[PDB]
Amino acid sequence: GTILLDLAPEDKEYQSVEEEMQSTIREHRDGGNAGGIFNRYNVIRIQKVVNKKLRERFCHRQKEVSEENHNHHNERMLFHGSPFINAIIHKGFDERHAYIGGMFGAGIYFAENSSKSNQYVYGIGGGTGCPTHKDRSCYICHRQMLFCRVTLGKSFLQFSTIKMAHAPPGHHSVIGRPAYAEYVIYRGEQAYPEYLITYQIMKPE
Ligand SMILES: Cc1cccc2c(=O)[nH]c(-c3ccc(CN4CCC(N(C)C)CC4)cc3)cc12
Ligand SMILES: [Zn+2]
Repeated sequence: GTILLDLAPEDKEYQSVEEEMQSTIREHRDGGNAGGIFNRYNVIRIQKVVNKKLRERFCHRQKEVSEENHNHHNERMLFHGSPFINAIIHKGFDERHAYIGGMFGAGIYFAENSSKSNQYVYGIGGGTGCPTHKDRSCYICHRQMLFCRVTLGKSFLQFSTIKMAHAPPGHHSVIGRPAYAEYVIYRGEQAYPEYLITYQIMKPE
């Protein structure tokens, strides 16, 4: 069982999570075709995810990664947008659902920028938009994304669009660069869905 703990907007933990969410919005070449047209979000609530078994898989895998990377797990807080968010908070990240069409191959993707993860809340290319109004730029429906603990360990920095089924020897993750940085992991137990964020994209005035 998963427990969702509501963080209060007065909490420094909440202020930190939203600040990171708001401050990392940037412009995309698709002119917001996938995620929608916005300059800001409207944060409805932020919740801490608590699952005893998913923390066991994650903490077990950190120990393994640090032994292979000189007592350093190189953990980063990264965004994740998925049409599978409900299955992640209950059963965890699963590499059997890796993004086949990814630039850096069949792995699990994470963004530094909330704007990039927002383009995947409804699927690849914004899917067919929100389930109610079939709108990729819907300002009514409450969207969701995760702010995750990601054990990167030894990252392999990639620049070319080279499809990899697994990380290169000695490495635990792949960082791809050219408009923004993409973080790829090949093991589901290398991310923990720390925060579940419920928000809306805002129609500019
Ligand atoms: C590219 C990228 C960069 C940075 C951040 C992100 C991010 O937040 N999410 C994703 C993302 C998430 C979920 C899905 C949907 N899956 C794909 C696999 C699929 N197959 C096996 C049938 C089933 C639906 C596709 C992409 C990509 C991404
Ligand atoms: Zn809608």
